[PDB]
Amino acid sequence: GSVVIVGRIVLSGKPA
Amino acid sequence: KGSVVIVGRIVLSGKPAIIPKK
Amino acid sequence: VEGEVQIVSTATQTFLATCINGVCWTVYHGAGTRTIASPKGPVIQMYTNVDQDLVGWPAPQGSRSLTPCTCGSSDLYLVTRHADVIPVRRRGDSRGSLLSPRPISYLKGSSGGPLLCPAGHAVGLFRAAVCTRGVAKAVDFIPVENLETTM
Amino acid sequence: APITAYAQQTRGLLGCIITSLTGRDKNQVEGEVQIVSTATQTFLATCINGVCWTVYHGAGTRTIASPKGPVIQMYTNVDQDLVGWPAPQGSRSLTPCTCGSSDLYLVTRHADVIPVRRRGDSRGSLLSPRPISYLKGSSGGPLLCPAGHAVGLFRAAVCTRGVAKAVDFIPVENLETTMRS
Ligand SMILES: *[C@](O)(C(N)=O)[C@H](CC1CCC1)NC(=O)[C@@H]1[C@@H]2[C@H](CN1C(=O)[C@@H](NC(=O)NC1(C)CCCCC1)C(C)(C)C)C2(C)C
Ligand SMILES: [Zn+2]
Ligand SMILES: [Zn+2]
Repeated sequence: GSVVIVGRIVLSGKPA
Repeated sequence: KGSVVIVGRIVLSGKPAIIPKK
Repeated sequence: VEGEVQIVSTATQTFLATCINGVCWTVYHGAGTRTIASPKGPVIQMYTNVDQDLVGWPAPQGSRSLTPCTCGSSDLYLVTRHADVIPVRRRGDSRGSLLSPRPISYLKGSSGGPLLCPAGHAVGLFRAAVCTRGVAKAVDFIPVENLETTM
Repeated sequence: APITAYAQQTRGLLGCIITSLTGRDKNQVEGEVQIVSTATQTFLATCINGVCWTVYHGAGTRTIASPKGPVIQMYTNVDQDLVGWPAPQGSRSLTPCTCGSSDLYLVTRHADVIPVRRRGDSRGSLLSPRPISYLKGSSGGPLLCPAGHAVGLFRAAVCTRGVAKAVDFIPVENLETTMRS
């Protein structure tokens, strides 16, 4: 198999 | 002398968030 | 925007990863010795430590590293795969007590996630939940020092 | 939840300059801390209790450009090294610390929060010393207690060989005092 990134979390809550 | 101008901001009130997909 | 914590998944389970010091760390019990995907192909782990339940690949795209804790605070905060923040009192180098115990499902899938101090700096990686009768009261974690040493 | 921050630039050199002169800024404001510039330097300004406070040695006695033109300072205290204008419409204010915590966190211009141990009325030690250049531009930034409250405003760095080991700050008390003056 392989590990796939399905999402991300920005701790500061930056919408930018 | 000119006015002090706001060239940016720093936001502390933000909380961990899942970055929306576009 | 750039994320510090990546939400990853394998063929079976789903869990979290955290970029600290330019490396994207996670739990060996989630990834194993598995490779990580990329638009140029799978990239191998720079680190693998079955012993400390720790593995790390080179930090991926769209990510930004987290800074290790330097204040030595015991007032920790766990971040789940749903971005929920859970205050945890540090009971030990690898143990912490949730200030409000929560059902296991709430902490489920969040292993590999970050354990932050009051400054948002990384203190350790969520290793596993310590639950009594389906209630996560405390948690197990890999301190950043192990990571700082591993690399 | 822990102290985490982010930054966003709202305007560049030219827009800055035109606005400095015009004194009329029409950009929408958001946030507790504003990244501020004069034709000579850039630093920070923190909104505490509805007032946008900054360091006197940077803002001087100038006015702040706003949607209605220049706004005159509400408070100016050359000795306290403080100046304060009415906080911009759209900003969010922090409130002073009510727990005498001596474990502070300095939020820099780059939106990094670094720990400093309170060691006096106006000093704190950088648990992780950083070079001066990194601290440059952070004057007027807040020093927060673990709960996220203003304890002070970064004023100067205590350094040697170009590395900041400590920081000198204007305690949140001088603000109250300056308003009362
Ligand atoms: C901010 O105004 C800014 N531009 O961000 C600036 C921040 C400094 C961190 C690296 C630059 N402060 C600033 O320039 C103050 C200001 C001058 C001198 N100063 C300093 O920070 C200087 N340090 C200093 O004078 N330190 C001592 C000797 C005096 C004050 C108490 C601490 C000891 C520096 C430029 C770093 C040499 C004022 C103090 C008015
Ligand atoms: Zn810390
Ligand atoms: Zn406080």
